[PDB]
Amino acid sequence: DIVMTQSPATLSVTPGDRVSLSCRASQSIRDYLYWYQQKSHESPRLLIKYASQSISGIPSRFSGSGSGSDFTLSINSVEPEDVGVYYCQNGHSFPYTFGGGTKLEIKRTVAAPSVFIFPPSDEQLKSGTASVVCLLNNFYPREAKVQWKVDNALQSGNSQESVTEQDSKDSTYSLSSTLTLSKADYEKHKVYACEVTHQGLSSPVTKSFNRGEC
Amino acid sequence: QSTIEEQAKTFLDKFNHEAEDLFYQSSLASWNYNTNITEENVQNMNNAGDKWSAFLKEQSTLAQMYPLQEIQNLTVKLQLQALQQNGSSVLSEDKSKRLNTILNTMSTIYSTGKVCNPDNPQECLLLEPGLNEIMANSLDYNERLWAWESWRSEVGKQLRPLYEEYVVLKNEMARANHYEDYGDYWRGDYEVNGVDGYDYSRGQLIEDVEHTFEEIKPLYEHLHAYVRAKLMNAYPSYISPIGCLPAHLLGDMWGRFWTNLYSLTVPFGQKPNIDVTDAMVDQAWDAQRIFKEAEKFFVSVGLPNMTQGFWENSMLTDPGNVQKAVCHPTAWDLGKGDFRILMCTKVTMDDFLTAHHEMGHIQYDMAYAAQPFLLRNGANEGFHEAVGEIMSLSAATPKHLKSIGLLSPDFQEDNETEINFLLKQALTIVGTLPFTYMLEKWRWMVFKGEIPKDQWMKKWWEMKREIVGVVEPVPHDETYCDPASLFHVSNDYSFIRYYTRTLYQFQFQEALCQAAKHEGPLHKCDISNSTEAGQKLFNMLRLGKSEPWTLALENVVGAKNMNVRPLLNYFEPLFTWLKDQNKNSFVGWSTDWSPYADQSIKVRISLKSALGDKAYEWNDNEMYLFRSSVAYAMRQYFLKVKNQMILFGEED
Amino acid sequence: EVQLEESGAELVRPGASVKISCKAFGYTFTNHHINWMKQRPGQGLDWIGYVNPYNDYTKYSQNFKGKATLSVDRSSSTAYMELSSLTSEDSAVYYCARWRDYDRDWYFDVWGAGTTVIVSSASTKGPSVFPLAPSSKSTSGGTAALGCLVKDYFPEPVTVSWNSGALTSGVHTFPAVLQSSGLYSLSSVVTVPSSSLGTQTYICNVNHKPSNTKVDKKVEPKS
Ligand SMILES: *[C@@H]1O[C@H](CO)[C@@H](O[C@@H]2O[C@H](CO)[C@@H](O)[C@H](O)[C@H]2NC(C)=O)[C@H](O)[C@H]1NC(C)=O
Ligand SMILES: *[C@@H]1O[C@H](CO)[C@@H](O[C@@H]2O[C@H](CO)[C@@H](O)[C@H](O)[C@H]2NC(C)=O)[C@H](O)[C@H]1NC(C)=O
Ligand SMILES: *[C@@H]1O[C@H](CO)[C@@H](O[C@@H]2O[C@H](CO)[C@@H](O)[C@H](O)[C@H]2NC(C)=O)[C@H](O)[C@H]1NC(C)=O
Ligand SMILES: *[C@@H]1O[C@H](CO)[C@@H](O[C@@H]2O[C@H](CO)[C@@H](O)[C@H](O)[C@H]2NC(C)=O)[C@H](O)[C@H]1NC(C)=O
Ligand SMILES: *[C@@H]1O[C@H](CO)[C@@H](O[C@@H]2O[C@H](CO)[C@@H](O)[C@H](O)[C@H]2NC(C)=O)[C@H](O)[C@H]1NC(C)=O
Ligand SMILES: *[C@@H]1O[C@H](CO)[C@@H](O)[C@H](O)[C@H]1NC(C)=O
Ligand SMILES: [Zn+2]
Repeated sequence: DIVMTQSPATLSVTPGDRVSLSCRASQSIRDYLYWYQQKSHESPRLLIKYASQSISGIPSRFSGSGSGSDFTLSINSVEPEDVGVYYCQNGHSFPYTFGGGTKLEIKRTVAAPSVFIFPPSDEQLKSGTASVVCLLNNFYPREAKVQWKVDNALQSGNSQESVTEQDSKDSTYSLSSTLTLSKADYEKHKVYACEVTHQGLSSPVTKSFNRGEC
Repeated sequence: QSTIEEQAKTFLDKFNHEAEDLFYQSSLASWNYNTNITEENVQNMNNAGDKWSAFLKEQSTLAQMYPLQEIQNLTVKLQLQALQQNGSSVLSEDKSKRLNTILNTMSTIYSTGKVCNPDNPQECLLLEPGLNEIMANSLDYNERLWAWESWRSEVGKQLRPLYEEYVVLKNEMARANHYEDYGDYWRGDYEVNGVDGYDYSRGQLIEDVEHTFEEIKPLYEHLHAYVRAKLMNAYPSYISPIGCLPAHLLGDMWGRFWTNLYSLTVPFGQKPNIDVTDAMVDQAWDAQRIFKEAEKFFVSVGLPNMTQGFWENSMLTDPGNVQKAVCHPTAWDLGKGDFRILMCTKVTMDDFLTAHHEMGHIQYDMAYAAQPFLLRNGANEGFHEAVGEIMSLSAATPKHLKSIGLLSPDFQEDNETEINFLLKQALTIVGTLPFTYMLEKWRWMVFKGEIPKDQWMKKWWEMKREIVGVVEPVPHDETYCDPASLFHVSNDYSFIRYYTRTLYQFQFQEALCQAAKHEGPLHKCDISNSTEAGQKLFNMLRLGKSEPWTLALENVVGAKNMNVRPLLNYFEPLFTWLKDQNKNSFVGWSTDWSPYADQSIKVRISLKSALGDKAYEWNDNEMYLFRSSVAYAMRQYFLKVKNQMILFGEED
Repeated sequence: EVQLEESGAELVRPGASVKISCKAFGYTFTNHHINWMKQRPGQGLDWIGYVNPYNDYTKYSQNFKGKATLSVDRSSSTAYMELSSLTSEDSAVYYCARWRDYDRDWYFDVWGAGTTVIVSSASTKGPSVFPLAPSSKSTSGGTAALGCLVKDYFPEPVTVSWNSGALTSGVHTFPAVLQSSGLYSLSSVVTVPSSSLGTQTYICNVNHKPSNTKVDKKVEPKS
């Protein structure tokens, strides 16, 4: 029914900063939204009672504002442990459609990933399948691109990626992309390459090997 | 849906569960008191009653979290208005305890105040025995004028000061509930808000009452003139044939009902009225057959049987022994399908009729048992006692009596018996409508300040000479409170519910006799053996307060307001007969004649001509000195001319 | 104190029915509605409905009418959510949460921990392991990366350590991926100075706890 949208989608603000997170309404929701802080692998908690009233047990700096159709969650001089997906609930209509989500990252400087390509192990090629892993180590902007190329042909639709949670020490990300082939199809090409694009790289980095060269 | 609505709905669901099992305990404890008067049973219902009265005040403050502007369901909104109303909880702490002391003082002065004989001051009469039986039975002019005046004066003075204080307070309770005054608080029972063309304002009731009263005024003037002609033969040289009637000659203490003037004003006294009190003895009718004849009266129109626990749990017959009970005929709505009737039934004609009257309330309560708890009532304050009086109206007809077993079948009624019946009805029905209209019109103008506090008793007797046509026999200044000497005024009761009950009663009767295909006049009608008339009644009975009362009227009579043309069709054989009896007499009254007027002496004082300057002001203390100078002049004349010693005072 | 208790990370064959139980603690019980929400992993939350413990009244959103039923036992303070006709789509974390009051304040207070409901057949399966060798493609300057690929297993909780838990530097296990086949797969990689390609021990210890699989695999440069 009511479509609850969040004005940002992802923030990566440094600590000690006063920020503002906005959930825009759909129709007329009269001060009946609630803000929820959900950390990783947990259940969400409460942040704002109706529009600005706070739940006891929360620390300071958590304040909401606005009414009618425009609301703003305000955090002042944020904590390093104030990460999570910050939702906004609905009042009026029964089907309380939970807002989108606004992740909170940190760090200021972006460090280009260390890239590394790993050919399939000889044990796997016995089994009859070839996984080709490409690793991107430590990196702020997660908006990285991994282009596989096989004999210089861009490979589409046989890879899978996953990414780690923002690191609690250095606030970086790490990414692993796996290219999966049959033994038969693997043995039909020579150069396997992994080309990584990222903001900390002036031009993309390619790590590559040549099937069958010790 | 909005959370608000859901919340409200739920709150009401958990409310009606915990209200029905708790109201059942407060009502069953009061039932066990009234059938079984023990002082063990007094606080048996008082700790259970205060468990109910405290439960409402907890759940009233919980209902304030749901405002009304966003509720779209009307059934939910109607239960919230009955529960969110603050009442006397909006006053201060010391004012809410001051108001309850005034109300307990006025109700104690009324019930325990007595009046002593002047020549034997050791015999003093209370109102309810002794003083009511003087005004209802005596034919002596001097004994009726004594009671009246005396009681009047005393209770008057008392209720006076207290009444003023009470009026002053009750207005603060109503203005803090966002009403104009206390009169606007009382008219809120008839208010309907936003049901798309069935609306009804609180100020529209004053217009609808004054519009329907001006059509009763031709019928009331012919009844007032016929009673005045028949009263001049019982009190000669006391009633002017063109003036008003004296207030103490009207059958009871206030003149509310004229029903005790039937023995003086009966049109054909040689013909007895239809009475079946002896055939019920000759057929050996106990106090179970007439309730079985009343129950089969309702199954003939399509209403259901009794609830099969009504016969076991009832008080249909007096114990007689030391086991004591109160005998006021009440219907009971204890809850969860428990309906009980409490009356010590004799074998008489009227207890056969009161059995039809009280079972009308039970058939009303058995209809809206499927409603929610706060909507188990009449559609307004007039509907409840109007359904109960069209059951006794049809059951007392000779067409119904001759087919029930009584009133032997070769019995043709006379057209002089029907006039004897219609006048006994009009002395109670029509005779109370100018009294009911004038009393609420006086109270509505006092509460909103249209009558100042120094003109309360001036405007009371100005409105009685003009509207009611009744003159006082002794002039009453602003030390009296003659309206507060009535029970409903000094005990804080709304009195407009007796005007509208009279108009709905004949609107219901005319709408049911057309459904039962009645041919003759309206006053000989029966609704029995007519299922299609009980269908038109049950469609209003099952509503309760779930629909507005303007919509409940259209389910019976096909209209939206109250109408007075069904009342005049009932008394149409009497109205044509009264216009023949008042061919030579004078119809109407003049508001100038007075019973003390031909023995009065007019005094005219011109202060600024005998003195000019150095002229004093004429306040109430100078009127005291004038009354003591006249009382001095009467004392000297009776001593020096007639040799009597008569102690005239300034109060004479 | 006031807590809500959840039950079971249930793996169900698709097409069947499930029974999710939410046990209460602390507060009374029949004095706080119990709601249920669905959260797809990597997606936002949405609403199922609620069951009132008093009066056993239920309400649903339009996407779940005829999909799930809600029941409650007053004598044991447990609330039930039971879905039926389970497709592959109803595979999410299901939260049970209450709001305080009963009609007053309609905002959530305390939550469960979510019962992970997975819809897949083929029973349980053990992992297949390969070593991802360190290579010059992966080498850059001072460091080079090597790892272990552990794939095709159903029973979600699986662990891979490096050298019996020795190396904590650069060791990063990536979130498991769920294939179309219905089985999970993941790969854990660690960087180590390029002077140390084969020099020291780098053996990944794979342990599968629902089964009893324990295998150590050594990773060495491309021959
Ligand atoms: C009227 O009320 C009294 C109590 O006020 C009842 O007396 C009780 O009778 C029962 C037996 O029926 C005894 O077990 C109780 O101990 C009595 N109570 C007292 C205080 O004496 C009496 O029975 C009632 N009468 C009727 C007809 O119900
Ligand atoms: C106003 O609310 C009442 C509930 O208090 C609604 O009554 C329900 O109606 C549905 C369908 O007619 C029934 O299944 C329920 O059993 C009813 N509730 C109860 C408590 O009896 C009513 O319908 C609502 N009014 C409108 C116009 O929707
Ligand atoms: C009835 O009277 C009460 C006062 O006792 C009104 O009160 C509100 O009370 C709450 C406290 O719970 C306050 O927060 C509000 O500010 C009060 N409002 C006002 C206008 O005083 C209550 O509104 C009254 N209800 C009605 C129907 O008149
Ligand atoms: C209602 O109708 C029934 C049936 O038409 C009447 O019952 C009849 O009454 C007459 C005399 O009173 C008897 O001779 C018949 O034997 C009765 N018939 C039956 C089937 O009982 C009844 O009297 C009518 N009641 C009224 C008030 O008119
Ligand atoms: C009752 O009905 C009878 C019969 O119709 C009425 O008696 C007649 O009244 C007219 C009217 O003046 C006279 O001219 C006739 O001479 C009367 N008939 C007899 C036999 O005397 C009688 O007036 C009616 N009574 C009432 C009160 O309506
Ligand atoms: C009412 O009760 C009587 C028995 O006392 C029964 O004969 C009759 O059928 C009942 N009425 C209806 C409408 O069933
Ligand atoms: Zn009554």
